[PDB]
Amino acid sequence: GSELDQLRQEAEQLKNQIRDARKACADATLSQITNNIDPVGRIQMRTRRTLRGHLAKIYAMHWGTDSRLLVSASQDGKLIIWDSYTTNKVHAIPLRSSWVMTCAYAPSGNYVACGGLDNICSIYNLKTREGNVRVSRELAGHTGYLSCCRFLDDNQIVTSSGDTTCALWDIETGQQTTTFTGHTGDVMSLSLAPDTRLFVSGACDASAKLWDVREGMCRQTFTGHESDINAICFFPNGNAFATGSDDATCRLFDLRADQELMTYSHDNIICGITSVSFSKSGRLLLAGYDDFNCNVWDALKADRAGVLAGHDNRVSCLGVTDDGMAVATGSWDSFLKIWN
Amino acid sequence: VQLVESGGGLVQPGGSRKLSCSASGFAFSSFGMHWVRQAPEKGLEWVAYISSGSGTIYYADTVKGRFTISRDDPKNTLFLQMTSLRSEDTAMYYCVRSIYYYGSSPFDFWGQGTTLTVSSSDIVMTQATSSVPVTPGESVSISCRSSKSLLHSNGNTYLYWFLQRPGQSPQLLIYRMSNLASGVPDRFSGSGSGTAFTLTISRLEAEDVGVYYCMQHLEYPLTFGAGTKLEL
Amino acid sequence: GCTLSAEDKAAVERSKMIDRNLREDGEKAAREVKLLLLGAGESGKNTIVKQMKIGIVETHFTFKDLHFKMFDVGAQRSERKKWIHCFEGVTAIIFCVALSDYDLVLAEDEEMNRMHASMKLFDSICNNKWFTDTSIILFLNKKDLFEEKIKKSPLTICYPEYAGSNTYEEAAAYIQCQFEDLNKRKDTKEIYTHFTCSTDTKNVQFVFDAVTDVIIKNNLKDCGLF
Amino acid sequence: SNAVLTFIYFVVCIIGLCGNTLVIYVILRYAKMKTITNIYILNLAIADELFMLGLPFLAMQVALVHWPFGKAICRVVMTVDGINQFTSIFCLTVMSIDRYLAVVHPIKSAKWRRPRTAKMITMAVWGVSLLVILPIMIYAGLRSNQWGRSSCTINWPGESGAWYTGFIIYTFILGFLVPLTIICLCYLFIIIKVKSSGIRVGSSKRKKSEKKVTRMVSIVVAVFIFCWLPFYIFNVSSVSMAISPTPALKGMFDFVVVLTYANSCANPILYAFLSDNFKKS
Amino acid sequence: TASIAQARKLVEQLKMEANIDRIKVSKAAADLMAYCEAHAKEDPLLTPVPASENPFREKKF
Ligand SMILES: N#Cc1cccc(-c2ccc3ncc(-c4cc(F)cc(F)c4)c(N4CCC(N)CC4)c3c2)c1O
Repeated sequence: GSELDQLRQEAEQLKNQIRDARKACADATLSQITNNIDPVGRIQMRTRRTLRGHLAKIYAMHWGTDSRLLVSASQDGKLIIWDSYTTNKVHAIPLRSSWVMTCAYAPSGNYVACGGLDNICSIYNLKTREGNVRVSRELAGHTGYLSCCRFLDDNQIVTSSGDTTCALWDIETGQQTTTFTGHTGDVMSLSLAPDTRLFVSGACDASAKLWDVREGMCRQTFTGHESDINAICFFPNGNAFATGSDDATCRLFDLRADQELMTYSHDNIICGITSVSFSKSGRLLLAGYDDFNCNVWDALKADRAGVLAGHDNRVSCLGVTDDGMAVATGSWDSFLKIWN
Repeated sequence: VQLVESGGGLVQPGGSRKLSCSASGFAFSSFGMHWVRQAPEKGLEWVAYISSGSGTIYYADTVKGRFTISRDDPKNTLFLQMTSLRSEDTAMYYCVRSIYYYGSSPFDFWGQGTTLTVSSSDIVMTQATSSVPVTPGESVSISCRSSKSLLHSNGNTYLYWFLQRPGQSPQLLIYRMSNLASGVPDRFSGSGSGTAFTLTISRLEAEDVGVYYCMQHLEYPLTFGAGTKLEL
Repeated sequence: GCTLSAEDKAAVERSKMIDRNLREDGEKAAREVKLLLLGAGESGKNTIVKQMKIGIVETHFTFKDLHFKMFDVGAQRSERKKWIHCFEGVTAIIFCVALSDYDLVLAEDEEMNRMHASMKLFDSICNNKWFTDTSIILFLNKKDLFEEKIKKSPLTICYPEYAGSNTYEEAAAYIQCQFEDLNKRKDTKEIYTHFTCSTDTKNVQFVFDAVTDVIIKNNLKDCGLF
Repeated sequence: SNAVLTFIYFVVCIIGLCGNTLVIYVILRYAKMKTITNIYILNLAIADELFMLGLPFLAMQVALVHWPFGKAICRVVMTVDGINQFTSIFCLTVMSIDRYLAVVHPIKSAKWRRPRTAKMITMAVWGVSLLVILPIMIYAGLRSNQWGRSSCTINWPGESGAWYTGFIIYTFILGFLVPLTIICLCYLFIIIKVKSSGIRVGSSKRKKSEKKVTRMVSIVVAVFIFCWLPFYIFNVSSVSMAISPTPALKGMFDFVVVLTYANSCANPILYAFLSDNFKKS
Repeated sequence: TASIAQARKLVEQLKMEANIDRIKVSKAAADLMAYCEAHAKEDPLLTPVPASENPFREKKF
């Protein structure tokens, strides 16, 4: 009661201290400084490859390190590995549980991870003397549905769940070595830093927390949205990230300075964002919507540099290769397209 | 993984048998199979190949229209049937295992093999050296040459290096002349450019003595190479 | 086309075989009947191993040469809005209820009632942007408890604006009308109502009839005669 | 009158061409084999489109009766007209059988037919159409007339007095009589299945659903009968009792021909537009 | 008297997040623009490339 009230007052005082310490540094805005630069031309990209073979909705995809192989997960209980240069199929892995929501591809190329709605993350081994693909081990311990997973190394993986918690795992043993707590709502996505020493995560409470892999202690918290956060990704520099929410708005955040940078909104679009991705040079920002179309934004001028319309259903996943050559789009019409 | 052949013995010119091969320890019905001739005190020679799912069967012109190769998937057995046998059919028959997709390594497992004695354009098969007196503790360079460039516009050169040791079956060393096979020591390395090829062994020890072969996979009439026998 | 090497031809053959296997596996999955099962809790959802049998929980069974897959999603304890679209193509959502325990006003919250919550859940499920054109089959309860509970306690008057009392037929018909008059479509979605009895066979024939009727209606709407 | 008949020919050709082209374009561009129903609809539309090309050649027979095209052109146009006619009729019958199998026997028969048998059925339909139309009809050739102008008409072989009667009764059996029984039986059994499914489980809207299906069945059967009935009765009546050729006879014969060709342009307006394609188009 | 531990943990967390270093927004924006400018040469999406070095070019078949 009284102790609770005084603790709440102390927390509000700390919040005021944060609020008026953040506001001292906000001197200028990005747009008025960037207005000197010359705007990028109207980017128009064409469809080069059309990948077919799925029989249900496509929920996730991931690019390989060599930027020629990619894995896609779909609700018909299948996991297909593609050759993007010749449209051939390399592998097709049946799943024990049909419902999946995310997939990952190992940076070395030996393992593929999947999972969702069954609270179990499974690991598959691609290179066996047996000549098949077999599950290496199944990770258990989460309570809510799995929403994202990323291979930190060949023996480590970090996952986010619907139980409001993110956990790091040891693949060799199968036990959680670090647990991250603090999100009030459901965690929906995460992205790893290029140095694999930090990562972020977007939760349903319209906040994104910057974690620390080693010591397992949260460092910074970012706000500014008004609804659920569905997508997140790092800038190639490693000092900024962009978030996508369901309020038809994309925002850019800075790590070194705790301030808002940009807003990507248009009165013509009032639909939610499903996926967010960057480019090799960090110039143009790509975001998929549920209005059946994708959109290409200039990261420096917040203007639509082009459109990308080839799907008749909702776009669910996006991806850009490591060399920046191409870009892939997956949708609910069970078709994958490669644009250039 | 294991591969045991059956149906050997001694035959006559007016004779016919059905070779057998049993595969255990791996998914048999998702692999291509080969047969390789190997005459006594002579080199290797490709014979036949059946695809996965029996979708494709190729033969050699030397034995075209004379041998039949079949597949038995649920019972995991393979057969080769012979109608007429000449004097030149004595050899050391082997069964080879290969799988083809992006980044795979065919001809990885050569099987134990079996023996059978019979009573009495194409790429060229050429190598320069025939024997090399060598002493452990130094480097060895082996060369192999062809009549046509093995390089495609996509960028793949199909040259396969592998070794045979006395008293046992050959095993793969290098595939596509750039990559080491699984479980092969890093001492070996391969390189080339166009038609010129070479194979270097950084450190030599008592277990690296035998006969070396070069093969091209550019066209389906697979031609082997001469042997470069190394004597301790 | 003809410019491929010997390796790429075998790669193409492998890809073609993978395609044919995918297609033949996906053909069989289209003739399965998927059922999504919902309930208020102890309203009889656990009564499956006896009635129809000799994370997300899934049970498989067959009847009169027909494959069934029932998904129990009541143990997820997560936000429904984030994963309810995963069942967009299901057939015949089943909403098991137990409203024979109405006069026993309990909520585990000290303020609400089982009946009111149950109708809130029924209205919430039935009127999503999804689940349109998806029929609902209702299982009410074992009627003996209602029989023995309405006779001793005329507590049914706790429901505002009710005329009759202590008549099982009238009260049951009133409750059924109350649920069946809650859907906002009433023109493109059908609701089937049934009363469960101890008999084991009587609880499966109804489901079989309902699903075959739904399939026939779907075929009529698909072949253009509708 | 004759000019009015030619104008009617041209307008029905334009309408059929535009409608069939629109349906084919929509199906190919958007659907891409969504369901076997669209496969059958595309099959029907392809056949109906080829009708509209033949009629402008028939106009030269209608007006300026002299035929300067020769023998090859007339034989080709008769062959293509007959093949398209029979394939359209057979496609209608196959669609009716498919609907009956889909509705009345869903648990057992629908499993086998669905995956890929449709393409085989299409090949078989085209083959039987060729086998039935070519060996008997290709006997046609240009025949001199009392008017003096070469006209396109089936050449009469020997003992034609009985041969023509045999040909007309045979084509009446295969073209009209057989499809009617199949369509009526299939649609009546569909009605019975719908009523039985409604009665078996308590349904409030069972009365509403039954009303529309019967109306659609009536519309389809009525339009088919009204389009295809006058021609065969005209033939049998003209064969039964001899009647002199008169300008009224020629005009009414033209009217019968255009009425029979009407079924074509009627087909895609009815089958495709009144289906679940309404939201799609 | 059960949420006091959670409240104290939250207060300790919010008392630590304020002891961090900050910079000016203009400097960060300038550095970001500098990175974008200095890496803009070799971005295939920004600058269209001829068909010689494109592996995704659509073929006749
Ligand atoms: N199957 C069948 C079939 C069955 C029974 C009788 C016949 C039959 C027999 C003799 C015909 N003589 C001339 C014409 C004609 C040609 C024209 F260029 C213009 C024109 F106004 C009329 C005919 N036509 C073309 C085929 C059909 N459209 C019907 C009308 C004839 C049809 C059949 O063809």
